[PDB]
Amino acid sequence: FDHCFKKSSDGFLYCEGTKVQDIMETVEKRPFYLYSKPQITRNLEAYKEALEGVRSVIGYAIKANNNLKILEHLRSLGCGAVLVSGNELRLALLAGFDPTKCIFNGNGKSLEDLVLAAQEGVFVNVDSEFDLNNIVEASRISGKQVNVLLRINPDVDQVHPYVATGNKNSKFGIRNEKLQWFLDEVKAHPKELKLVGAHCHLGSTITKVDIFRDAAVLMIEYIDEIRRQGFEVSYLNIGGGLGIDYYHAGAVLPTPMDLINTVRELVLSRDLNLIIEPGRSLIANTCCFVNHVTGVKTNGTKNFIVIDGSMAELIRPSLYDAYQHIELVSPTPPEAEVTKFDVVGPVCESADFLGKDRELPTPPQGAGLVVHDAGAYCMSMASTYNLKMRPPEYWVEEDGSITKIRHAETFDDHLRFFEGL
Amino acid sequence: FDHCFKKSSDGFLYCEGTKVQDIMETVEKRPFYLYSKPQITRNLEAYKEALEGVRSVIGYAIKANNNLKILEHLRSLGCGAVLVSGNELRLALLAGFDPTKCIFNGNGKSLEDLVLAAQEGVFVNVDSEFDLNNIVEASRISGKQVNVLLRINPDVDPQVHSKFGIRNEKLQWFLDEVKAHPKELKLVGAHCHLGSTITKVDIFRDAAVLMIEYIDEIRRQGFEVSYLNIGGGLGIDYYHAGAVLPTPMDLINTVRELVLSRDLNLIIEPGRSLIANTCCFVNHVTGVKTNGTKNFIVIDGSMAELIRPSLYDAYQHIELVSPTPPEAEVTKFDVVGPVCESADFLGKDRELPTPPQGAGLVVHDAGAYCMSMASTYNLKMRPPEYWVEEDGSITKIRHAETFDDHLRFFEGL
Ligand SMILES: Cc1ncc(COP(=O)(O)O)c(C[NH2+]CCCC[C@H](N)C(=O)O)c1O
Repeated sequence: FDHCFKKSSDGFLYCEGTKVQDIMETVEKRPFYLYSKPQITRNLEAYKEALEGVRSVIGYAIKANNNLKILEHLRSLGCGAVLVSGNELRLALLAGFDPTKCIFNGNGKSLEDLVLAAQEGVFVNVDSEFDLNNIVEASRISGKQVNVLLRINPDVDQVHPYVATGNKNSKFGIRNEKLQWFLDEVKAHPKELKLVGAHCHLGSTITKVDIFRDAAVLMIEYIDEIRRQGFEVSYLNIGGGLGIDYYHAGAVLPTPMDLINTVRELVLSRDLNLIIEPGRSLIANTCCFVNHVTGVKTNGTKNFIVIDGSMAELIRPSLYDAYQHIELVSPTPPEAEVTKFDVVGPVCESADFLGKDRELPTPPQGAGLVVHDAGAYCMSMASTYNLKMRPPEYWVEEDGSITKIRHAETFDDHLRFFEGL
Repeated sequence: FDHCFKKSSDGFLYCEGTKVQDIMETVEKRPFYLYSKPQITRNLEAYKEALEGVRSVIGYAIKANNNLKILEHLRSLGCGAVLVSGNELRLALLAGFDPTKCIFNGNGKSLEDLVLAAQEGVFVNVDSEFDLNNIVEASRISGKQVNVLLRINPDVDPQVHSKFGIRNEKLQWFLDEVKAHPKELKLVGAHCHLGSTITKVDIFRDAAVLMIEYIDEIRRQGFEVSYLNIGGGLGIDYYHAGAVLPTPMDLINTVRELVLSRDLNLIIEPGRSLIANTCCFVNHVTGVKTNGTKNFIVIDGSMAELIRPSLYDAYQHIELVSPTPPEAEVTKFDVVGPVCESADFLGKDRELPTPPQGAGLVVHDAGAYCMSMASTYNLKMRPPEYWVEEDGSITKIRHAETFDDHLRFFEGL
């Protein structure tokens, strides 16, 4: 297993060379998210090495994790920013992203947000007829021409239905039979639009690189037709959606190299800039959600590890029936009875669980427990549900040092919303 | 059909005689949750009326909605508070709630939260052996006796695996463990939780009948038991199909005479039934698109402000706020937000007229487990909250979250 979070022979969990027990003891006894900064570097360098010889933008999907320190680090390594909202663009500019490496996607881009997009000069995809009319009005208000990409549905349908974005009947991209309508409209707005490319995103947790190859071939047919109607196209955006190993049992998964190798010769043969939009595959595997065990109990013949963390800070398992690996931070006295636990949070409800049916040694009270691979769509999807206030974030750097990269939310951060009313 | 949000003859949606269209013009052009403060009042008065002549606590789940102004209004009317965390307890005390009308539930009550619970004189429902030991240690740290209730398990489990019952083997152990800790624990009653949505009043009656036999035996064994906490909500008509639903009167009519015969104080938990149908999530239509077989109304609101339909497969009624132009196509729509995954939907297969851009659209019955679960996914910052008063006036009960709120987490880091 290649992974930044490793259980020594001793039975201690480490993040790089630092013992998680040790960090747990130097921080507030409430849940926290812990990152390896080095694993962030390693994840980008795999894509950068994969894209050698291809003119390319690596678009970090900011939706996956919006920690300002993490954006600042990805941006220093030459990363681009993919953006689904105006606040995401705003954060991308404070992080110091180059606007000509930013791409603004979405199926409901507001006029106020398209105006910011236009004045800053970012790429803007085109998802619908109403989107186009909005991007046109945005250009008028901003007085800047807008580099657009047609987001096109390739009609390519094997992934959780809540993260399937390329399929027939998703809310994403234009109709295929209506491509000509978009090309005619763009040519009718030479002041306001400059068509520079085609965009697709197929979904998330994809583990089958064939679907990227089959997609890229359909996208090159459309770029070839667009080029022949006299449009100057520089860019193909195949998006993100590359999966990672959530199961921690040595599974061999498609690398960034495997993914680029499927479209390398087709892209090079058309002298296209490739835009990739990885979120999960850049950030997910760099991070544990660190909990304390509260107690252990039994309803009839299921068994329960009750932890301080919950669906408030980490909703992915409940929301998608997703597996994230669970294991203890410190070694157990070996007279404990290894049996099958459901791992649940302090909220009394059936959706408040972080994993089901997990063979583990019975933990003592106050024992560290982690959920692995919680760098993506975990903190970013977090609520204050049951007033479990959002956790702090720490990372481990090259030198073995521990730095807080996000203040913990307090109960006072809830009262701020009612001051003076 | 009967509701605080009604379409009139003029084809406009009203909230206690105020047009939602005129409210939308007063507030910022972004999604917002809108409540009828009077429907909150009616819903509570219905329980209060059903509980008259019965010693009782109407226990409101702060879990379902933790707006301070709404907590203070429910407290002003004699409402109790059901708590699942330290912070919810801190907030019940701020909102002026009576600690003799607070109960603290949960499978993971931290030691530190129980200390606060013990200092403040709130009831504690006991979940497990590790919960009891936690409670005793909370007593020794606080220096305060903790009033506790023991679990009773009814017949509800659809799964199928001393003088009580085959499903209540451990209760005697719990009584003896409580008797062994007199300075630290005082048993004051018995709790149990039924299905999330009670449809049949008979399931309440039967749970009550069972727990009264247990409390009789608990009283025979030398304990001073005063309280019966039967947690369970009545159903909400989420389809506005005008269905058959039992009223609070019908429910409490089933236990009234047995509870009076024993002089028990009945703690009911109607949190959902109290706030759910008082509230609309109000949106602006961004635009209408189509992909193959499906049509979409795209709104400004999202799974970031309202995850319930995505997370629980949940139907909530949707309709436009104002009349449509005559030419507008009536046709099936999914209603979706702008967040970049297919989980971001508020409703599916909804026969609506085709809204113009900027048109008001509501998701109904967004009172419970909606704002309380809001996130900042896609940095969609959390919406402000408004209510209509008795007089028809519009008052803000929560400030909108701003981007600088996200930025404050990184200050000096
Ligand atoms: C247009 C667009 N580009 C890139 C991405 C990033 O995808 P990934 O992180 O590389 O997989 C997206 C993302 N979209 C939706 C996926 C939701 C995931 C869900 N919260 C989960 O399973 O946790 C995109 O839309």
